[PDB]
Amino acid sequence: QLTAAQELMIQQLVAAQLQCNKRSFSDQPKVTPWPSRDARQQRFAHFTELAIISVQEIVDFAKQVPGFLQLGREDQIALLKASTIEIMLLETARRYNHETECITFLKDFTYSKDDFHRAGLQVEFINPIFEFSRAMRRLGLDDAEYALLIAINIFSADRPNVQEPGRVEALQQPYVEALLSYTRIKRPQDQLRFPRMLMKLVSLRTLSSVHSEQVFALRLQDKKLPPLLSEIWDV
Ligand SMILES: CC(C)N1C(=O)C(NC2CCN(c3ncc(CC(=O)O)cc3Cl)CC2)=C(c2ccccc2)S1(=O)=O
Ligand SMILES: CC(C)N1C(=O)C(NC2CCN(c3ncc(CC(=O)O)cc3Cl)CC2)=C(c2ccccc2)S1(=O)=O
Ligand SMILES: CC(C)N1C(=O)C(NC2CCN(c3ncc(CC(=O)O)cc3Cl)CC2)=C(c2ccccc2)S1(=O)=O
Repeated sequence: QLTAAQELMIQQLVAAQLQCNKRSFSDQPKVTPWPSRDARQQRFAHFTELAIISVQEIVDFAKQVPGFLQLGREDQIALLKASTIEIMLLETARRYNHETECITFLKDFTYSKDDFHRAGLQVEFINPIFEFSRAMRRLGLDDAEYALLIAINIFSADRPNVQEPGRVEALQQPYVEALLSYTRIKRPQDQLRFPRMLMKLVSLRTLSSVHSEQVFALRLQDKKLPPLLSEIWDV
């Protein structure tokens, strides 16, 4: 029941995500290794360097999402600035292993709740990250669903400083429609899976606020973010 346009959109997004992720994995040897003052700073550096790799992946993917380059440069910046943390959280949830209760980045960097704390994050942010990851795991999302949810997230008309919210909302719609059609085909008996997925976008907005509080807390400790992350996250 997918239309040709929908099938093409989905296959292209999944392929784009795969290709962008292959370029991130090539960057793995760069990151400061995971291990004392030196050790504490090394753990923090490791996490922020993984984040830089993630930001570069997100930018690379966004460029390949149909419609994104039709937006003005200022709106591209506004949307990605707000979306970045939320996409990172989706990608974090995607990498969660329930058996070990650990998250795996770049194939072989695996971290528990306590490792997140040792990297310099607050329990007020870590606990909701892991709750969100558990909730996402329950949905059993496939590559198509993750790709579509990310596209939907990017085209959020209500982000601060968006100049053309009407255009953004119009570009979002086909991805919402595609996800509706896809989920109705994949699980024709589970009608509540689709709304539960969209409710995760609601959770992401809350997590963005919790993340902003985390960023503020680092400022008081003056743990300084690298320039890319500072530009996107610091006030
Ligand atoms: C490399 C990836 C991203 N590329 C593509 O994925 C793909 N799309 C598919 C088009 C139809 N397509 C199909 N999809 C689902 C089904 C569903 C079932 O099995 O019934 C059956 C088929 Cl044939 C195969 C390839 C491409 C393409 C589209 C149009 C013209 C030329 C290439 S591309 O190279 O840009
Ligand atoms: C503010 C500084 C301290 N913060 C951070 O430094 C950071 N680092 C992580 C960013 C996401 N992350 C990723 N790494 C690699 C990839 C690429 C792949 O694994 O293929 C994908 C992801 Cl999501 C791990 C490190 C954060 C974070 C952690 C969990 C969820 C969301 C954000 S934070 O914002 O608290
Ligand atoms: C606030 C200012 C300093 N900030 C920034 O300047 C900027 N850089 C932009 C440069 C790369 N990127 C793009 N540029 C051009 C194009 C257009 C084409 O390629 O033809 C398409 C894209 Cl995605 C978007 C973000 C940011 C950014 C970086 C990564 C992720 C999200 C936001 S920020 O908000 O910290």
